[PDB]
Amino acid sequence: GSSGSSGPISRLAQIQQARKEKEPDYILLSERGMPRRREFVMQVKVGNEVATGTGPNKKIAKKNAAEAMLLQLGYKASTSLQDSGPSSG
Repeated sequence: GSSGSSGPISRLAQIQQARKEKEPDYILLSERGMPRRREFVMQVKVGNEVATGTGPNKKIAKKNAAEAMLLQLGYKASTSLQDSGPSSG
C-alpha cells in the first residue's frame, strides 16, 4: 500500500516509527451516507491519542483519519492557522 507521494497515512506511520512508539492503529467506525459517495467513518489510534477520518470512501476516510491525527498532534497546525490567517505575531 502506501499511496505514492506524501500522504497522511505514511506521514503518520513515519511519526509512529520516528517516535519509536508503534505504528498507528486504524479502526473502521462505520460506513453510511449518500449512495453515490457514501461517507465512511475511520478511526486512528496513536499511542495515547485517537483521531477520526471521513471521506467518500473508506480509503480517504483513513487518509482523513491520519490527517486529523497529525493535526491533533500539532504537525499541521502551523500551516492550518497560516491558511486561516497570517497574523504575524
